[PDB]
Amino acid sequence: PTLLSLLLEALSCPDSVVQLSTLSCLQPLLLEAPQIMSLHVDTLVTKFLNLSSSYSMAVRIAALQCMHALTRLPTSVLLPYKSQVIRALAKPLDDKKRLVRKEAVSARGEWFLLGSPGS
Amino acid sequence: GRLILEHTLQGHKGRIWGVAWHPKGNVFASCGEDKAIRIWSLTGNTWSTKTILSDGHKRTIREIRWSPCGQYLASASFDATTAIWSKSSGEFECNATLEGHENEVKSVSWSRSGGLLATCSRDKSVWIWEVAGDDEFECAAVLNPHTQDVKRVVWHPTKDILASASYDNTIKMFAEEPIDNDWDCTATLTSHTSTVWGIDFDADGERLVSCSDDTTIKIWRAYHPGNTAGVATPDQQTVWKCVCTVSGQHSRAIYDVSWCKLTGLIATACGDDGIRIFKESSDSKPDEPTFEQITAEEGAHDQDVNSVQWNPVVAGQLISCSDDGTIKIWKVTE
Amino acid sequence: GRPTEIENINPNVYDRIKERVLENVPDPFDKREIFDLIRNINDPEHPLTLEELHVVQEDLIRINDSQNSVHISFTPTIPHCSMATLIGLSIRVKLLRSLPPRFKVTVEITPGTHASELAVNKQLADKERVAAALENNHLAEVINQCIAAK
Ligand SMILES: [K+]
Repeated sequence: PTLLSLLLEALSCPDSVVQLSTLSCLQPLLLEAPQIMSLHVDTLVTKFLNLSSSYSMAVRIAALQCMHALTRLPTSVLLPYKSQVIRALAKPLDDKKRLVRKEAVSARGEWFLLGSPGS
Repeated sequence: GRLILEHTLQGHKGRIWGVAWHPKGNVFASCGEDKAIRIWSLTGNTWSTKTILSDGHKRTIREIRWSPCGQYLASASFDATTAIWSKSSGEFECNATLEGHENEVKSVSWSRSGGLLATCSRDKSVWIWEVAGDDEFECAAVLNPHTQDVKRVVWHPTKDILASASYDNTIKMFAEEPIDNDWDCTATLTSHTSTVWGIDFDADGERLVSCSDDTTIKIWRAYHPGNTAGVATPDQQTVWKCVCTVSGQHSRAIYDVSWCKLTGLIATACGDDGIRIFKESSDSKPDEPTFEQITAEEGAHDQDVNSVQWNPVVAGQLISCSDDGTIKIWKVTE
Repeated sequence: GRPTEIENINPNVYDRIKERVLENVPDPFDKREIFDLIRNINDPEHPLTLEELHVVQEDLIRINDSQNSVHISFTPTIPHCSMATLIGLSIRVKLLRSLPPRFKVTVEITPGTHASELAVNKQLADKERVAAALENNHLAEVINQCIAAK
């Protein structure tokens, strides 16, 4: 299969090293190839949210940074997820570590601006 | 006493502002931030949404209120309109729309007779409408006595008296003179130090609860001329007096209060996420009544409790909604 | 309301302190973290942050993580600032989006720094009027300009 399918399937791998590994590849793809990444929004949103509640602090951070990077995709395809993401990202706002809470604030704040009067 | 949680419902998306029991007590409706009204029917032991009303309002729906007949439902929303929904075809559709308010409409209420409808808005005004039919609505009076945002309008249970709570820390009564044929303000109730959020009459209608932003609830008694106590009204109209003030029971603003017409119990929806039940003392005097908190659920919701409403058919059954997006039905046992 | 009697201690509190008796270490919310949330909010009219205008200050922030309470005191640039409510509203929206919903936020004008502080404080404390204000598209757009991070 394609490397993209292997990167997506790596998000379900129980090993934290594999999760940090694939997340470091997915974030630049979300920022530089948003039109292609938009096909897999449903599995991207789902798996990123699951990884934001992992035992590893580094995984939770990387997962939320991808949630922030997701906002670079076309807004018209993110809006059907905007409500559940803002509800889901409320939990990492109360995470036990400052470093991950900071990323949760940053990611959730950009999801508030999707349906924004400003362009 | 004990407060028992029976059901938790999460139909809406976002904060949920208002809930109201149908006069049959087997159905309720709810409105919220999602700009939609959900009608909930009870089948067996589970509550479920039978119909979803959307596109009726462009902005948030603050309150919904059932007709005394129970046929049709009215909703006050922030889009400066008050929509009328009707199930004439076996399904609910919006037949009429009441416009006129300058700003967001905060509250609706139906009179005992069912032919009078009252609304209030952020434009400091209180409107009264006349219902000659489902195809006809006529504005009866436009009142601007309140100096600030008017929070709630509630009708008298036995008579056609209107009560309004406002951001100006006051409550106002409205009665129409028979010779004058025009609506007018009866009296002004000034004991709260902050925004008066909710008001509800007792069973007979000679008393009144009011909850406010000052973290207190107050009991108001109606004094007609010739009272034994000696209170005199310079005008012919009746005067209300603060005969009881409960303080220190709530940590934050109290957004709603409901006085049951079956049990006489009082429930409060507070900003500290807590529902508290008050009952009048057995030996409480009619000029200085004493109310005691019999039970409470400090963790009733995860966020602010927005509304509480007793069930007119089922005695001791309470419903509530919150900013956490949940509707919870409770059962209190004295 | 009334303070707990000095002779009594709440059981849920006592157990919760004993629960805390038993990396993985949790990081409490502190004044610095809240200050970092509001210090870079832009002034609606000037190319400066609320920190640079001393509108928000770290020692004007009070917070208790355990008691789920945050208090914000902001000082308007002038005693008759016609933007005091807008500025205070921008602080609420940022904190409303950035803080867990368990936190009850109070945003008030620093005492004696504005002529209409009581009236302004009452508006910002009214969650219904705050909610209705955010449904104003022009108002929410101006707030988003102040809340934007760049
Ligand atoms: K976008």
